[PDB]
Amino acid sequence: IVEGSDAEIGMSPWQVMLFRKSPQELLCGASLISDRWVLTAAHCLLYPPWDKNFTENDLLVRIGKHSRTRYERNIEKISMLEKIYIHPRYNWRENLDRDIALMKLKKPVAFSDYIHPVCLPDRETAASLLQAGYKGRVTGWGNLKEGQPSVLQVVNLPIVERPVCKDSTRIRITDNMFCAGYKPDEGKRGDACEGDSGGPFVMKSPFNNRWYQMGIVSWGEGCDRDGKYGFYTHVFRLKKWIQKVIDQF
Amino acid sequence: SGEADCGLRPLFEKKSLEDKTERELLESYID
Amino acid sequence: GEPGAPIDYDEYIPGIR
Ligand SMILES: *[C@@H]1O[C@H](CO)[C@@H](O)[C@H](O)[C@H]1NC(C)=O
Repeated sequence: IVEGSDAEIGMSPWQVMLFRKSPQELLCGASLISDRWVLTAAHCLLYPPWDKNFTENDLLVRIGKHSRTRYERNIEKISMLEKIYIHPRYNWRENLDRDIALMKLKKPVAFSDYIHPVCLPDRETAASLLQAGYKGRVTGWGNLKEGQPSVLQVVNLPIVERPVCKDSTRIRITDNMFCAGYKPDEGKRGDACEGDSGGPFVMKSPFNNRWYQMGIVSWGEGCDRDGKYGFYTHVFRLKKWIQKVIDQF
Repeated sequence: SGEADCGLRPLFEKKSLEDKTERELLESYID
Repeated sequence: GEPGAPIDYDEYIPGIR
């Protein structure tokens, strides 16, 4: 997270850290949507241009963590993966269209003060909140500039009108993405950055006081560049795939 | 299919406490 | 005021991240 601040304890209890088992290394962010299922970006697992192809036995997730290197026993839980699922029309060649993946845990995790799932949006919630100028919250342990933090970072960012998003990049934007961040004339700054991929973009519904995951940190050009914006997987548009995956398996 | 208790943080919403920046979200939705 | 992306269901070096 660039230009963010330290998270409060239990502020983002759906945060998941994705680690490679051996050698141990922080790979990505992720989010908890049930006691067995974790949502993340497809490019965290499969990205052929970098010879990246992680399968279930290469990975672990850490849930309930607040420090980044410390092993917080009794406060965090480490879970193995039973299976991963990459969107079958995920497009790594051109633009990361449908940058989404599900991971099923080998055992269900017990919820606690530090572990609790985030909601997925329904149609009324998405239409109400996914508007230009409305702010969401991004969290991660990624780099602060294009150093690394000691505690999970958090930053609030406004959704940007889609015509401005398109004009900002040469990549062809699909309907499965939106972009967020401050415009050059707005004074405030902030962005996701390398290592924040796969983490959630969340918004709090004024209608029922619940936090909803609207996006997945997908890609951007640099971090926090004037006139450039971070792009996010449009979770609502892909919600039927998520339900299809969870319902069959 | 969505779990009934999702999106309500034990240490905040469940205790009727707000975090240091969530008002900034709500203000962007209203103002 | 404007949607940041369509509210409907999916039918069917890219960045430095
Ligand atoms: C990923 O690696 C596995 C090895 O477990 C292999 O069977 C599979 O074909 C690979 N997938 C690719 C390269 O898309």
